[PDB]
Amino acid sequence: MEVIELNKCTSGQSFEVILKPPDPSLEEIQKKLEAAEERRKYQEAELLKHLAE
Amino acid sequence: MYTFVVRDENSSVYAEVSRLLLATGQWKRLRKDNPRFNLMLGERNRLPFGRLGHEPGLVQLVNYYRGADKLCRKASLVKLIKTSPELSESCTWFPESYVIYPGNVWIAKSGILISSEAHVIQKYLEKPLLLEPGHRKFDIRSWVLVDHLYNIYLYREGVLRTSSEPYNSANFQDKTCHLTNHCIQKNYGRYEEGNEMFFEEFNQYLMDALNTTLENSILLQIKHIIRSCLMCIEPAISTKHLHYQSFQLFGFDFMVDEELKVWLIEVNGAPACAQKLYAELCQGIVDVAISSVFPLASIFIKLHHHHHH
Amino acid sequence: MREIVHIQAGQCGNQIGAKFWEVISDEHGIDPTGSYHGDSDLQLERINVYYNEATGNKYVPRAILVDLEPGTMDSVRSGPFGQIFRPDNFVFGQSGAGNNWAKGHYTEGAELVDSVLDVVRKESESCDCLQGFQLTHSLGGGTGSGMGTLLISKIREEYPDRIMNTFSVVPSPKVSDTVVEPYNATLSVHQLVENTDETYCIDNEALYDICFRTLKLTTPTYGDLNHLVSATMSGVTTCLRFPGQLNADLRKLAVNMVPFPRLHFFMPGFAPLTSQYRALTVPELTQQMFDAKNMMAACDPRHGRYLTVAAVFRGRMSMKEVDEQMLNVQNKNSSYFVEWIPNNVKTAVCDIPPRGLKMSATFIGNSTAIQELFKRISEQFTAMFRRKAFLHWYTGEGMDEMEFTEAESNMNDLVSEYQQYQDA
Amino acid sequence: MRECISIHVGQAGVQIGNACWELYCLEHGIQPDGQMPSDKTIGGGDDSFNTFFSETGAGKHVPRAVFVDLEPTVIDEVRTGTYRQLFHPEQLITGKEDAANNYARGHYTIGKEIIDLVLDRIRKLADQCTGLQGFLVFHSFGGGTGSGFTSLLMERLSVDYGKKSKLEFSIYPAPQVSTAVVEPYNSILTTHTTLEHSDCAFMVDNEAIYDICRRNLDIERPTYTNLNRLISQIVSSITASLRFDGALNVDLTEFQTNLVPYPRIHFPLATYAPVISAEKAYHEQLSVAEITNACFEPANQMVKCDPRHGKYMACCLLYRGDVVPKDVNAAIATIKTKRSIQFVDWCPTGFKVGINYQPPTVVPGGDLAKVQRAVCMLSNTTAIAEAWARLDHKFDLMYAKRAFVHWYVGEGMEEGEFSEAREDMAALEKDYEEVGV
Ligand SMILES: Nc1nc2c(ncn2[C@@H]2O[C@H](COP(=O)(O)OP(=O)(O)OP(=O)(O)O)[C@@H](O)[C@H]2O)c(=O)[nH]1
Ligand SMILES: Nc1ncnc2c1ncn2[C@@H]1O[C@H](COP(=O)(O)OP(=O)(O)CP(=O)(O)O)[C@@H](O)[C@H]1O
Ligand SMILES: Nc1nc2c(ncn2[C@@H]2O[C@H](COP(=O)(O)OP(=O)(O)O)[C@@H](O)[C@H]2O)c(=O)[nH]1
Ligand SMILES: CCOc1ccc(-c2cn(C)nc2-c2cc(OC)c(OC)c(OC)c2)cc1
Ligand SMILES: [Ca+2]
Ligand SMILES: [Ca+2]
Ligand SMILES: [Mg+2]
Ligand SMILES: [Mg+2]
Repeated sequence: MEVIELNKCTSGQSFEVILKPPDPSLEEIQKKLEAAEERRKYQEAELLKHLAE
Repeated sequence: MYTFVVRDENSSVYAEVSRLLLATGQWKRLRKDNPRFNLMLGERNRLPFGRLGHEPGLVQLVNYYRGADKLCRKASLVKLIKTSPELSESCTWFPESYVIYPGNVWIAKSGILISSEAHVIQKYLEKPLLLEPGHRKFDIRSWVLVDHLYNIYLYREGVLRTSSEPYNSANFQDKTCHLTNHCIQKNYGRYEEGNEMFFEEFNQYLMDALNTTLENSILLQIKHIIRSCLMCIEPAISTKHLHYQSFQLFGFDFMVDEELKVWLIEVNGAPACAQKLYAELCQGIVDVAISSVFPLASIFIKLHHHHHH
Repeated sequence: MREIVHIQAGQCGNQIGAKFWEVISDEHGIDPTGSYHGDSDLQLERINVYYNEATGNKYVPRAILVDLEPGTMDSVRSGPFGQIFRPDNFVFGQSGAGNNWAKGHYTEGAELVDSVLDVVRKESESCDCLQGFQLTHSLGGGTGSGMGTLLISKIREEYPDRIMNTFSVVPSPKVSDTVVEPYNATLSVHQLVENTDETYCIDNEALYDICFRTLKLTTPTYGDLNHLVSATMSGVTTCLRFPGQLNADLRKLAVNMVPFPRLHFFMPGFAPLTSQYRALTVPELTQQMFDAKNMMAACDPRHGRYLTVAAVFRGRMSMKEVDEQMLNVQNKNSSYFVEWIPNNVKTAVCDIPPRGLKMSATFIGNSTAIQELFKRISEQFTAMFRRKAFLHWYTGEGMDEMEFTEAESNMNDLVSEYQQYQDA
Repeated sequence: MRECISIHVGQAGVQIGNACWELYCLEHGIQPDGQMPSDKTIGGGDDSFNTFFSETGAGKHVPRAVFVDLEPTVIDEVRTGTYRQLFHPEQLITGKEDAANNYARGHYTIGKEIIDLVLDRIRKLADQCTGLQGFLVFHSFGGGTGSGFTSLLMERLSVDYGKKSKLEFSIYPAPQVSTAVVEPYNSILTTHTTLEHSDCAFMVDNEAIYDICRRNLDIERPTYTNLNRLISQIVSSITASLRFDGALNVDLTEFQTNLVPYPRIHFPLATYAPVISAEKAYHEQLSVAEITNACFEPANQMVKCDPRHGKYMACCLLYRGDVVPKDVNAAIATIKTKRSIQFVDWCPTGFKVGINYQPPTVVPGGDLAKVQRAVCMLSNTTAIAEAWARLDHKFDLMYAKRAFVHWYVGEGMEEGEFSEAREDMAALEKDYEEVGV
């Protein structure tokens, strides 16, 4: 069991111990935020058409 | 009034435990996909251990130990024996087995090949014990119930799955004398019923013929191997301090050689009981494994041995 | 989202509505003239849900009173808590609705509906953030049934993204004004399926049986039926009206209770049933609120399955023991809750109890058994409709037989739709 | 040093933020108004604690924090609370209308209107940074804001700030604490959309925290205050290395490197001991070996799973208090012989240790007792795949019937995003199983 890379300081210390070895764009986003607003606005239009009938 | 689910239809043991549970008044079965159970009697393949012990309010138990496949798959059982210290590579009761992937006689398995030419390759016990009158091979099946506390309970009644043909050294191809399973046979029940000899009779034969007992000559080594095997895997599988709990019924298959030495052939995680013993065993599983966790309104022998060294 | 606007339509609507305001004003320490004379800060902390604050720190209900005849709304003004309602919000016609849907929806009510919506707008405009609307009405008569469902359609047109609740007194021959009720109810149900997010089915059959059998009232008035309703109405609205931490709004309830949009017909329950000295243990409240005897919609919940449940325990009690008890009935009767919606029972606790009782429990269930109520009204409808009986009253107001055949069919689909998930 | 911005989305994030910053203040000796006597360089400095707080000429120490809820009631308690003066009001952002437990309402509808405001207020903090590292994002998996707005923000952060690290602190939903029925949808939908935009993600199952509070603090019915105060001690363990002088996990890139070799599998298990009651009259203080050994008990993990059945890719012990390297390695050797600590073949079978001598700080009058030494193990183990299996199974039950789906579609979302997002998770469960078996 080997205890390597030991580093010390006044507040603490650290080491490793080894037992054994071995994104879309601004356009694409703003697009399909607005595509969700289309279908939202289509449903509301369908309703207000149905309510007119 | 507790609740259970049955997700293994094929299990003849836990068909009977279901039947014994229902017929009481305090155990309603549910649909297999209901999450709100006290007891799962789960499937063999892909038992969803990750889903257990999460439903709030309910204490959840299951009839399998997760990771105990590492004792019942042959290929894993061989690796466990060669790799672990507690059962070392110098293990005096396991047949000398080897693994290469797909007296010098061997056997292969995971069609059964007994030869010198040619999964796991295992040393073949050339000179086994033979019952008289018969001149015939057998294997011993002992049923073992590990509960939620990891108490190892050995069922007193075992069974000798007998061969009925005389054994032969020169002839290997013929499977009716060498392989002593229940299905390969079906002289199917010439000497005893369905090729089975229960422990009272096998004790009497050893008393009369060999001037000893089953308890001393054979059962001491069975008790050693069972306890050796299960306590090795305990850290890997124990459900102590776990959000669900596990019991399991195991079936250990042994072979007694000519100089009264016991050998471990195979362990079975989903074992079928003998036709006579179902009622008494399955009752015992409800007593010890289920009712001990879920109380209502000894057939087993306990294998504990803390020798101080 | 804090403000709810309340509307009450017709005789039954205004009658149960009055009692709802009497009950909750008492729980908030608001006296008959509108002044606060309580004690706790918890009475005032969510008072803005149902009340506007006026000049001289008076609290006036956010309540609009609607009827096509002056009878009932005159009684409300004369009645005990009449002086609290804003007088501008009394909107009434004179000619009446004759227990006729057509009059309420198409002719007499059409004349008055715009003047009602002006007051609705007046109360909405001065809402910091309007969350939704609730309507008390009956489906058996003319005004509450016909005009009520018309106002619901108008309110949806103008406020299409707000929540629309109803407390809808479903009719029954045991407590019947007129033979035409099943017609009125069936025409209204079709409306409610489209234009409400939640509809609390108060069945008069149930309220009678509860008054008769389980309260020992031999000859029950409408007053005795309305006590049960105004208690239930206080119960479901507790978590909106009081704090807190686990606090609530209408939209989250509507979302979690309604798996499919047409299936939003709930089955209320209350415990214990009153008109007492021994307070109930938590296991009893749990047993009682889930009992068929305590249900306000006359359906046996064993004949279907719960899609969702919501339970509101009131009083100072062990929240450990509530959880334990709610988990008991779920784990002991799991066949009556759908497996395919996990964790479909939500419980809340509220420390303030109602007047009289030290601890109560209100129950809201979206069960598939509610189909039975619609099957009952669908049978009553067809007995008459198959002989076109009493249709002249409606066809005289311009209605067609086609409109009846539609509304029949829509409600028979609703019953099919509820039956679909009772088997799955 | 390099600066770090914490972002708290929804009720879960905000209220957990309050727990964290209250603790961070007590740890550094900063007070409710924001004055820090121990700070000598007034109005500036490049100390380790300045990675989380910024300074003003008046001597106030101000969090690098942004609170975001789509409804005001929760953030109002911050504005009127004990640490009201601590935050600049531009950091506390609110709407008028919540996402109603709906991923689509928070992401698509209400998200769209408020995203540009939030990113602007984040850029106000980024331009007080001489070299920004990245972001610590706090949210729920189950809320509409928490699930919905978070995924939109995490996308728009990768655009505007592409060279930075993004860490998640996620509250996996549990029936014991309050729950909506639709949270398994919200969780899967946001995990899918956030997966490529988060670098390391620390999940915390409320079921685990709840039971830890029941079992170890003897609290019958735990409040959020109880749950959050415990979660913040865990969070503080993890972030302390960024806030204090040290040599392990000194930047946000080092968490990724030490804990996340496979990038989709960026969900490490946090295990934390000891949790001890302040009401406990007589307490025998636990040693280095006892607390390290506790990091392999399931009962102390943030997510209930069985690390025995599954393999490790990375392990990190983060000690706090009276600890020395030789007591640690002694415990590590003991623990190797008793427990099934199976690593993957390609990774080394090791432990990156980090010690800070200042023992755990605790909130006055709180549930947790002061202790001489504590630890937080961070282990990228495949057993945490259990948490996905559970969530996906609930998802499959409701979605088989299209239950509640109309609510999401009604906010402009497409039903295809459900099956798309679930198919990613199906791939994620398969990515875990190859590595683990
Ligand atoms: N640990 C913890 N969990 C919380 C807290 N508040 C809410 N939750 C959990 O988060 C989920 C609900 O998410 P919330 O954060 O309340 O939702 P939100 O982000 O406000 O979303 P909307 O209210 O829909 O806008 C549930 O699983 C709750 O148990 C908290 O303070 N601490
Ligand atoms: N090394 C060996 N020496 C002698 N006989 C052996 C042997 N290995 C296997 N056998 C014999 O082969 C037969 C079947 O093999 P084995 O017991 O390994 O598999 P199995 O699957 O049939 C047992 P079960 O199904 O009950 O779990 C047994 O009857 C046994 O006697
Ligand atoms: N529960 C209850 N039901 C009522 C009351 N008044 C009328 N009803 C019922 O409502 C239906 C008649 O509706 P009603 O309100 O009189 O007609 P409207 O004034 O035109 O709406 C019948 O089914 C009655 O049984 C009441 O005070 N309480
Ligand atoms: C089937 C699950 O039903 C639920 C779950 C949760 C909620 C809910 C969420 N919030 C934020 N508030 C509520 C809620 C719960 C209630 O039941 C106790 C209410 O009483 C009826 C309530 O009043 C509006 C809100 C709802 C249903
Ligand atoms: Ca007229
Ligand atoms: Ca400084
Ligand atoms: Mg009348
Ligand atoms: Mg919110």
